[PDB]
Amino acid sequence: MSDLHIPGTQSTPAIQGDWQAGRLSMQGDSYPENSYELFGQVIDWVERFLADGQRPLELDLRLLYLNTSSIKAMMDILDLLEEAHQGGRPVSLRWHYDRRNVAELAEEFREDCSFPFAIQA
Repeated sequence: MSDLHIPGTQSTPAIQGDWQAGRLSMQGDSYPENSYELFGQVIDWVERFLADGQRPLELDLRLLYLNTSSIKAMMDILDLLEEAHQGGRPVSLRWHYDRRNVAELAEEFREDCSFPFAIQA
């Protein structure tokens, strides 16, 4: 029932799981030593949201740099959305990027998802 609220730092992104709205948001860089210490709780929150109802879940991402381990973590998150989508769950995603920076990783992630995935400049 509670929200997920991880304050951002230099090396880890600010993360907001809004439970009432069904929004999961992430902002900043991710290069922690231990990505699953950071992301495990985010993965559980998504599972709990998905187990609970039929309510839509949307991701709104403003991520910049992602280390190897955080890529694997994000894909584990995408996999849960994919599997929920396959079962008829409304899931959507928006990947925001500044174009003075082309968004090749996001396209690689988009290629692995059947649900709506927008890459926005």
